[PDB]
Amino acid sequence: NIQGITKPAIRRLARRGGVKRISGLIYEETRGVLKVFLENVIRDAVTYTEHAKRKTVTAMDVVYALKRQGRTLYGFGG
Amino acid sequence: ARTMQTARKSTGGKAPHRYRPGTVALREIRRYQKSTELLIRKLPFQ
Repeated sequence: NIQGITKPAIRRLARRGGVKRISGLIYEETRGVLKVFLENVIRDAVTYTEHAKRKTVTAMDVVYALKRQGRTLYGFGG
Repeated sequence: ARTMQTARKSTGGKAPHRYRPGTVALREIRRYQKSTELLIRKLPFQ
């Protein structure tokens, strides 16, 4: 699962950021940061679904969790 | 000719392509900074 983002995907994300040379331990460290980031966002997203009494997390719940996490996102709702 | 020179013999006349490391990397930087397509795969992310 977590190893589904590896080798060129971690390389492509670096190129868009402007990185030239990538050390070997970046890939594992990148997964850990992405893991913690996803854990935080999904937690607040799931919390809204728990209050709304739903078994399906809507696009709003993702947006609203990002808004509370200081990661405002345009495009997937009002 | 010089065959007769017995002393002070006159010696004048006779005897694939590879690119350098870092170039493709920078070119990738230019390629993805211009586009906005998603970089992580969709199904492994899901």
